[PDB]
Amino acid sequence: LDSGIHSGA
Amino acid sequence: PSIKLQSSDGEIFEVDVEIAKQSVTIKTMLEDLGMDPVPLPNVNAAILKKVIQWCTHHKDDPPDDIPVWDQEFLKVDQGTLFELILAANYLDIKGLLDVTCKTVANMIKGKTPEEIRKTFNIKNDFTEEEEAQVRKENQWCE
Amino acid sequence: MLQRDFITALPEQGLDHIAENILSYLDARSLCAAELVCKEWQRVISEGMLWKKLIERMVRTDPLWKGLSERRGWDQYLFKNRPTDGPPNSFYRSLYPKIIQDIETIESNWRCGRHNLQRIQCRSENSKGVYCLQYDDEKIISGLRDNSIKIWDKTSLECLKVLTGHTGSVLCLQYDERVIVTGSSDSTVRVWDVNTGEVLNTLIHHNEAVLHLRFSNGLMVTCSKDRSIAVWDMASATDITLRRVLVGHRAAVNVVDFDDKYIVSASGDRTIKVWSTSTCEFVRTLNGHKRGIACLQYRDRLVVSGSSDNTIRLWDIECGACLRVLEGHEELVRCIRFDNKRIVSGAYDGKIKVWDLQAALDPRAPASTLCLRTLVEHSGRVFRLQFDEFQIISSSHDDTILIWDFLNVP
Ligand code: NA
Repeated sequence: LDSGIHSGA
Repeated sequence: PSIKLQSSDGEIFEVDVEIAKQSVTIKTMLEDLGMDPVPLPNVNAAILKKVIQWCTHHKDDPPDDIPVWDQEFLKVDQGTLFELILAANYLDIKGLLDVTCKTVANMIKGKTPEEIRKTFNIKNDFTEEEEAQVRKENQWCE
Repeated sequence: MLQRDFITALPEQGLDHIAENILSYLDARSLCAAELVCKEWQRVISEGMLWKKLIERMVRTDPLWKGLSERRGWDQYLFKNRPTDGPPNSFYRSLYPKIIQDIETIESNWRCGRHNLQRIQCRSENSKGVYCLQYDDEKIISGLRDNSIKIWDKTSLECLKVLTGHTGSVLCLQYDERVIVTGSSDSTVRVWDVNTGEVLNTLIHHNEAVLHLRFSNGLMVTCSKDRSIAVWDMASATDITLRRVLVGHRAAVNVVDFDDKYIVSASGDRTIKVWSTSTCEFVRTLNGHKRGIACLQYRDRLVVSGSSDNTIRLWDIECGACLRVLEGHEELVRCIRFDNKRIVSGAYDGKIKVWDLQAALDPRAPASTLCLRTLVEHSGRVFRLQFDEFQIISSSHDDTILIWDFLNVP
């Protein structure tokens, strides 16, 4: 879910 | 070259043609009418000096708003300022006409009608009736 | 003689128009004062058509006045040189205060969060949600998780087209007079004809989902989960060449903006990076966010950003200093825009916030005063919004587009 953004954690 | 301008009161000024032609009126008189000298029955020496000065100092006519030079140049009595507006219009010098006009506008902005009247020596010629009517109509901006 | 009534003296010289030009500089409040100075001043203002002229000067400068002129249709009384039907000065004099009233009730609507709400169900196929949108007077174009682009009639809210082709979610889009441009989970950028909906070009380049793009003045920038930014010369819809690849971020590049001076990238790696638009060389990093950055807008000196840390930050791009932190969203800040008056943010909890921008930039202003309103009508993450002087349009995981109207309120 949410393909529009990514983090890096 | 230089070219002769003739004040209302007889005095001649030899002005660089490039500077003189900042005045469209003068451009037309030189180019379409072959006038030499160029009579200015509407403009006296006093004011004509001030105008040449203004055109000289605007060598490259940059009147953005009121630049600092123009402000000090225009620190003259209302009488002179008026004579400058008349001359600007007579010579068709847009930039000079524009600064002189914005200068009077600035003498009007941010004042009560009464304050404005005292500035320019104007008599209130409104009935107390007519006045109440407008005061009411305009009260939205206070 | 030290005093001269310019506004009387010029008409006496036959030079009415000059006196009019003088008065044409005055703001409404001063113009009202001038009317009251004496009958000749009132006469010059009245016959010089000074109120029509002022209204035109407001329309030519303030887009708000432009907007209202159209939506209210008093634009049809402006310009057009000769009277014709000849609405008299009295009319334009009466109108100015009615426009001001109009304007104040609009601002009041924003402040008190009075609006007309219209809800488009995008009736998505399997996958639900609306990742991106853009609108104008005539239409709303939207990108969906079901891989489709849908175009909506702005007035009727009917669906006019459904463009298909992407093999993954449509994550970003932008359109102009000529084209629509989209990035997908499928790693492609597609250029479509904004009218025929015909595919004009497909850019193969990013190895991973294309998360954001922007194009202007024959330049396009794309940014991807692959951690890269691509810069393109965009001669036409069909003549689009890769100028440079900027590799820089340690994680997904979620968003990209730019102008003449600077390209601005923001990333899951918690950084904003600034690059020369002309040289494509790196300039500076803007670090400070405690978590990934999901959204950003750049204009003038100001970068505004929303993070997975639940904050919004305002930055100066020249020294990279954070001017303001905005706290209040209880979840990730997933979309954000601003104009001169405000910031509008959307968050993962489906809430939208409206912020006093000028107050945010006044370091004296308390946090207390900064959030004007919280708008709660979405039932899912907010993926995108656009707003203007009169409305917000927002899209969401809940598979809806919402139009919030602060003008036509009931
Ligand atoms: Na770097």
